[PDB]
Amino acid sequence: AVPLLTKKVVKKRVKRFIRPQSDRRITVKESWRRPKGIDSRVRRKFKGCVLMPNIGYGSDKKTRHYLPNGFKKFVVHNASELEVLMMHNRTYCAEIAHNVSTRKRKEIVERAAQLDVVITNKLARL
Amino acid sequence: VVRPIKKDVNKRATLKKNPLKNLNVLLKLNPYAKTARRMSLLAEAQRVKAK
Amino acid sequence: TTVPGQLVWEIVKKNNSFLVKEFGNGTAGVVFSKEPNNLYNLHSYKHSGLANKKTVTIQAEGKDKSVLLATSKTKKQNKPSTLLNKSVMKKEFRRMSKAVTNQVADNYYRPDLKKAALARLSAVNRSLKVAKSGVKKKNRQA
Amino acid sequence: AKKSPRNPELIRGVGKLSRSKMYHKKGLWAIKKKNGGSFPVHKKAAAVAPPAVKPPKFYPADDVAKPLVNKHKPKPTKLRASITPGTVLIILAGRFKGKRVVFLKQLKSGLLLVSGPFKLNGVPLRRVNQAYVIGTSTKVDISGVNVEKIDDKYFAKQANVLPQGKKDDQKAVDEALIKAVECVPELKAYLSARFSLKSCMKPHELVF
Amino acid sequence: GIDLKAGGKSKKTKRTAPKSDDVYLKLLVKLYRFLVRRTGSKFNAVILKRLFMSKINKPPLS
Amino acid sequence: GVLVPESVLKKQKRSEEWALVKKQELEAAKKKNTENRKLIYNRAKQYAKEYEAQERELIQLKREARLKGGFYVDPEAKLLFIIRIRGINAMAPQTKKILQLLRLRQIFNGVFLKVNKATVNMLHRVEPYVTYGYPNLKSIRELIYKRGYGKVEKQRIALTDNSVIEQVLGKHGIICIEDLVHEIITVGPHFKEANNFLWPFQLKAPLGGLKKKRNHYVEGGDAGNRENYINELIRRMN
RNA sequence: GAUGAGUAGGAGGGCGCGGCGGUCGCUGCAAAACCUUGGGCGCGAGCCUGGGCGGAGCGGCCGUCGGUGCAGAUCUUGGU
RNA sequence: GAUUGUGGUAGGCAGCGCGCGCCUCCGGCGUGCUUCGGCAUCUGCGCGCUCCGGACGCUGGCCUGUGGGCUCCCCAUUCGA
RNA sequence: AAUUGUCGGGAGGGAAGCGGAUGGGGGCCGGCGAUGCGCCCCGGUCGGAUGUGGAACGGUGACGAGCCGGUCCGCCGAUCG
Ligand SMILES: [K+]
Ligand SMILES: [K+]
Ligand SMILES: [K+]
Ligand SMILES: [K+]
Ligand SMILES: [K+]
Ligand SMILES: [K+]
Ligand SMILES: [Mg+2]
Ligand SMILES: [Mg+2]
Ligand SMILES: [Mg+2]
Ligand SMILES: [Mg+2]
Repeated sequence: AVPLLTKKVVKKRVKRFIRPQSDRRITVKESWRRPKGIDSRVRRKFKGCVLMPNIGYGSDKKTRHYLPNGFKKFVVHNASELEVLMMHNRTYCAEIAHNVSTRKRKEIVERAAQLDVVITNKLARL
Repeated sequence: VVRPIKKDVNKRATLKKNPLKNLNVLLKLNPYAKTARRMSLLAEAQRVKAK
Repeated sequence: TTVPGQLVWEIVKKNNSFLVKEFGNGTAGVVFSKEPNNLYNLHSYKHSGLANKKTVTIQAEGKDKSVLLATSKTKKQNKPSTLLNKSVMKKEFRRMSKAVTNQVADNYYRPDLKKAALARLSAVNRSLKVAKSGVKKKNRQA
Repeated sequence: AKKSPRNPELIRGVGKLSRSKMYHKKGLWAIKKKNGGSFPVHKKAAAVAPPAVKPPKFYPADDVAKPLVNKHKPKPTKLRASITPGTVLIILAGRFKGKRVVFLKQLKSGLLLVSGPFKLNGVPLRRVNQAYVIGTSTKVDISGVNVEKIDDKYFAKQANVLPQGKKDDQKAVDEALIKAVECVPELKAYLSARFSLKSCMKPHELVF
Repeated sequence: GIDLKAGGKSKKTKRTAPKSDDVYLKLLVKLYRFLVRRTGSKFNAVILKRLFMSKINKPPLS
Repeated sequence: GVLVPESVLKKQKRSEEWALVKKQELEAAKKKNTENRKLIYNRAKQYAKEYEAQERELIQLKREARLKGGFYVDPEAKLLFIIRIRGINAMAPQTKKILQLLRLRQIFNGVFLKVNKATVNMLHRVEPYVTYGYPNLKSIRELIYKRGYGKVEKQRIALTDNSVIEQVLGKHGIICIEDLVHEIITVGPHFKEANNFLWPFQLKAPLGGLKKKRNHYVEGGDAGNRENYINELIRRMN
């Protein structure tokens, strides 16, 4: 399948937005939280400190959510759900759900090969 | 009673080109600039030849 | 659609058993439709197989390159068992394309989806051909 | 048919003459008088009906985007004024970097055709990009050198062993070139020696 | 910086669609959106604007 | 073959009528465009001749005044160009209000201003925050050509065509860029409308920098009336 | 076309947890949970997935509900 | 010299050449207005060109390799903290 | 999970950790990165009218007439795809 996307994928930032002091205290997880402290230097945006996410980092709408291969992801749990992409094989790729058994994975892979649908994880459980 | 349907309203914005650099844009905005330039060049050439 | 299709769309566009949604309701949301009479499997009023009196169905029949072309009968909306006028074509792709055009656009049935019907027929034919002889090329060259 | 341009260009896109003088020169008055005070009306050219293209074998599910028309057409590559037939060039890159070679002519593609001569410095008939060359002030007569039959196609790959025909052609071309070179004293040694930068040699100060 | 109030953006809020989930009202709104767009009638514009309003802003008439 | 339904026939007929009326409108527009091109050509020629004549007349008047042994007082400038040179931080109320009324909301924004007792007295209050002088014909022409943006329906549209100017100022006879330049430089009867039509000019930082913006131009700073020397600053700012 | 600072505070759109009414599915050809310098998506809350372990269940979607989201409280219990 | 090509159904807009007349072809020949230089005064059609409604073209290297990529991991360095 | 032992990699002139940019080393990735398409010749299979009959059926109209139409099956020609 030849992807329909033509514009190059541009990422404004590829680093994660790690929570401040999650490196310091084990009990503080990495998942982003906006500081609310009155004196927080991160909240005040002191230079040389942890950066806060904002809408300015937003990805271009034309290339948003596109995988590096040039397609968009769609999770399929069985071969029946695979036929939904029959008319969208140039824009959408299928990823088999993590809980599908190998037996059903083989059938899904065969059907997709018949339908010219890209599978991102076709080698799983083989 | 509906007015005629319109299909050419969503035209892309024309890129702005400085008339001071490229000639065609200047002529489009001011056709007399062609004559002004021609007369200026001819006068300068005549003065240089006379000198 | 025993009631006007616009009302049916207004009702079912929010929810129906054929609606497939994934990745939440943010920018990541992906929507598709499962009903067999949706040519592009798209959740839109244009392609909806539930909110249109005139619909086109194109799917692969069980055996022998047989493609099922069916159109909902306009005067039999209240009779599901006899709602579809089924035609099974076993001839070449050219004849199938001619028949699909004749039954979709030339009679003014649903001219707005002639291209969708032709593309769906081509996809089904290619899928049947590959299913018979298997995969012989990757179709990756642009 | 007019054998000379009616309106010479003072600069790019501006004519030397105005609309009134152009009207006088073009003879629109004469045409009107001959036709009876009215310009002759010419019917629009009839378009050619499109060929009956056979029906497609496949129908794409997506409408591919047709690119918008680009009205700009590339122009021929310019040749620097410092480079003229017979000029000695210094190669700044490639396996022949530093070699001094004679410039013969510019090809259609814009590349420069040069020769060592091959005997003097081992450089055969070759194409060198103008961007990787320095044009010096040394000029050698090349009027007796015939390279008419050599063009961009002469170097085209047919896809290890050099045909003898190319060797013979290079010898024939280089005979006259060496004959011309021998006229200038010390030119043989100059062409047989490579260019190099020594201590306290500044490229931006050398005149070449 | 630019000396503007709220960056030049509007601070007034008005209804742009009905808050109701009545499908028939939605169909009427579509009808009158089309009428307003393709006719430019002041009456149609008033009808469309009033179709958005709340219950207390559509009082009954005896 | 298949009979064409009446609905399709009606749609096709109405589409044909719409196409015909559009073609007629296009033909009329083309003809009027040709006439307008001729008119604007002649008007630009006349304006250039007028500018040259005014310059020659001024020189001759000065020479005649010297010959007679007296003095000739030049006509006072009727037009000014005002550039904001201070930022928007820590603004006094009156200064801020006056700067909004002049349409100078950003540092290095430029606007034309007709000379008037009311306008001059308004500008006197904000003198420390701006610098202004008497623009040249070259300055006005270059500003309008390179950074001239028109205001149509409160939107900023680049003056890439004479139609943009016409749509707003055709009622007053201004239908071309040269007409707008003439109206601005001469401060014609419709100067107000044309000037308001011009979006405030967004000038870049000065190419050679500034001397000192905290001092008046008279003391060696940048603020205040720098009279004919505003033109070189405009060169560096455009 | 214009525009983008934000404590106290207000609001909108979304993410996540556990039930109920429906609907579509997965699972001993291996579910949940947990582990992993495997990979990817989203500005982000989070999400999808490879591999391992585990050995019996679980999830998506539309509505609706709640004892529904922790770094602090000389916070509680347990553990170190 | 430097940064950059956003868009993808338009041959539009503006300016201008060749043919529709001739001669002896770096040019000349007709009617009007001129400051005596010149002038959008005649300036229409067909075919074309351009600084003209947002980048196109050619060549090479490489494709299972000690290759290419990386948001992953451990480190070093400059700046910040 | 805190915390601890062992093995392997790495760093360490009076903290460590951290933000941004590259680089060294490692780890991982083949939708990591294509080999198709068009026009001809040969051979092999499958079907071939606007003709004539049958089966069921549809668009429009008024779930009537009339008009128009596709699918499948059997035949005479056609000798193409
Ligand atoms: K932590
Ligand atoms: K913010
Ligand atoms: K469920
Ligand atoms: K994982
Ligand atoms: K729920
Ligand atoms: K460039
Ligand atoms: Mg600005
Ligand atoms: Mg001060
Ligand atoms: Mg509970
Ligand atoms: Mg541990």
